[PDB]
Amino acid sequence: QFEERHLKFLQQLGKGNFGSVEMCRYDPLQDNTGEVVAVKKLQHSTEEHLRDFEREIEILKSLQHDNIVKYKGVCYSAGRRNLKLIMEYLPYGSLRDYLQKHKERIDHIKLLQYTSQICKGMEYLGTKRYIHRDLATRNILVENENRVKIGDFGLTKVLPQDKEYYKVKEPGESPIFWYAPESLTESKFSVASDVWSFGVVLYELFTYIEKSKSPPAEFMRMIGNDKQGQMIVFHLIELLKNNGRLPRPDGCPDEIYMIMTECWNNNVNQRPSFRDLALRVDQIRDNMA
Ligand SMILES: CCS(=O)(=O)N1CC(CC#N)(n2cc(-c3ncnc4[nH]ccc34)cn2)C1
Repeated sequence: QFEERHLKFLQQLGKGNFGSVEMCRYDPLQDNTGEVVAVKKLQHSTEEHLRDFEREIEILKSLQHDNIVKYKGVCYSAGRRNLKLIMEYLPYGSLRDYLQKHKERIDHIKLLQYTSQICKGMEYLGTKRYIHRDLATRNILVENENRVKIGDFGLTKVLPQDKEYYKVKEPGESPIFWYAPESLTESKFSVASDVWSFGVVLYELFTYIEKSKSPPAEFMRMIGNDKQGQMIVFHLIELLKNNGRLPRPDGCPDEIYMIMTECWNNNVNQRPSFRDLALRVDQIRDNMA
């Protein structure tokens, strides 16, 4: 539904290997009245990455929720080459950058509002049997000061109809410091591993994205900054197997840290549900108010 000739590039909003997102104006009348949109494209579009991208687009189109970024459409040139995903543009960028840049004005009650919205989005995913696999504040977007949305679904998988986990090992770097132990050891991803990652997101929020307090920084100190290459993963596994954990962030109340530590249960089946997480967070919010 979008013609590429009418997409006007404004700036880059994000870039990894395999993908990037741009701020563009969609201006079919060419009179500078069109709306600004976000445009995701692949960076090294192998056929495998293209099939994954088409599945990612279908997943996002199937999702309709206040805390999930809105699908708008697709754009392609020359037959169907250089597929692009069109999404609503959210003006405050990623929650990671937003929180870092406005930490002095964002209090704990606001952090818990964001936490509750992220839980509701994840519960919605879970009802569709979708496993996100990449939950992190860098993949959460800020629509306004009172509303956040899960913003990227590049790694999201649909569970088989007969199993409660999905096994996958992607070649390349993996956000291992957000991964549940069974995801590190067995490449097993589930609603429960998303819950483990959600605990890491909650940690991130209460660190306010302070430099040396990031999960990678804290875990690398705990295993020794000398560890190199593959040993990193091995040592992380051993650390988590012995119940090594990220510390309580400065100023974090004990009850919030306790939500984190319960998400970080080595026993997959004893981690809370996203509905229970939302319930506990919302009760704490109400107590604070
Ligand atoms: C895999 C690296 S990436 O470039 O594809 N990636 C997605 C990313 C993280 C998230 N979410 N990103 C999205 C935006 C963004 N900003 C403003 N409005 C928006 N609408 C839809 C996306 C969006 C900014 N960064 C950075």
